[PDB]
Amino acid sequence: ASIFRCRQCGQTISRRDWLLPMGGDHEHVVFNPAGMIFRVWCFSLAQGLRLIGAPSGEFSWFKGYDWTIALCGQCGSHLGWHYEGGSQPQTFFGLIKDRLAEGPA
Ligand SMILES: O=C1CC[C@H](N2C(=O)c3ccccc3C2=O)C(=O)N1
Ligand SMILES: [Zn+2]
Repeated sequence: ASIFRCRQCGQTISRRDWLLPMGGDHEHVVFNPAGMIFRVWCFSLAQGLRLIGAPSGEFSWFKGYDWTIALCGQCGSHLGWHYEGGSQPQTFFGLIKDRLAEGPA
């Protein structure tokens, strides 16, 4: 139980070791404007994604941060968001926990 892969395809995405307490917890439960609930795990680092477009501050769940959609770079599944433009840290990834699979390295 050390690496996180895309649930839909198996692409390598992140690692347990890279979880990031933001505001004291790596886990944040949030809703978007369409009411969808997301159980977001914050990671300092991730790979295997494709970050789409340019950042936006609109509706940001994390104060001082702008976001880009993060798709699985292999299959296109929406795995979460990349956050930037903030402070301590400047950047991080917020990934949707139930869209990843955890397993051995
Ligand atoms: O921090 C974030 C990331 C993006 C997220 N978001 C969405 O999930 C979404 C769906 C549809 C229209 C607009 C949005 C939006 O801003 C959101 O609500 N906040
Ligand atoms: Zn995938």
